[PDB]
Amino acid sequence: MITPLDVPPLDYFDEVFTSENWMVRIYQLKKDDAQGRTLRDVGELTRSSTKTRRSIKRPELGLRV
Amino acid sequence: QDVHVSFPSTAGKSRVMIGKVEPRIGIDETVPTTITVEDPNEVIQVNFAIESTNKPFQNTLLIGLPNKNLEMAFEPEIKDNGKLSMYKYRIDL
Amino acid sequence: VYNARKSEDFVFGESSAALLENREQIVPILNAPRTSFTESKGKCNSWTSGSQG
Repeated sequence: MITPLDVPPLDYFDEVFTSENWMVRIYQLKKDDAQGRTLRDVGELTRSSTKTRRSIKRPELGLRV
Repeated sequence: QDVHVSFPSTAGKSRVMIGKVEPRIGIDETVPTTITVEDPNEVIQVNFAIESTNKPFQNTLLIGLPNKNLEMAFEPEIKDNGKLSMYKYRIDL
Repeated sequence: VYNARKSEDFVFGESSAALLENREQIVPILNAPRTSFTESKGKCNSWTSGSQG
């Protein structure tokens, strides 16, 4: 028996078909984001974060080539 | 560092070590120029030079290629006691 | 974007620099003058270095 707190969400694929008795699931590779950011950051952008709370910090990104 | 002179000892430590540490002097005069020193210690090659003529507010060390805009600034480690002030830059290659 | 035919100056009264990620899409146009820094009234760290802003 599984629970909805299991099955982590899917941020690179999206379903396009699923049969009547849920046998054959058909998924699609959704296209990479236009602004170049990774799709799990789009997924964590569009939900669950972060209760209208912020933080301002030196982003520790290294250096631009 | 305010009303006194100072001394800079740029140390270039290296876990993987391959260096020659050349030097040259062809630039416009900024009223501060001194020769560098050397050492043969274990994993610390200190370089001693006194270019501490002018008053410091910023004190930073830029490392890289200026012609292709690859710079990296390092944090100084200043020790000022009494009237004597000294600097210490630690570079890890 | 712009190519200067001769050396000229560009005024910037009070400004703020930007740290840039290494993405392909980002197109840099002008650089901080390599001897600059950032300071605040608070005792925070410096935001950018000389020529990386």
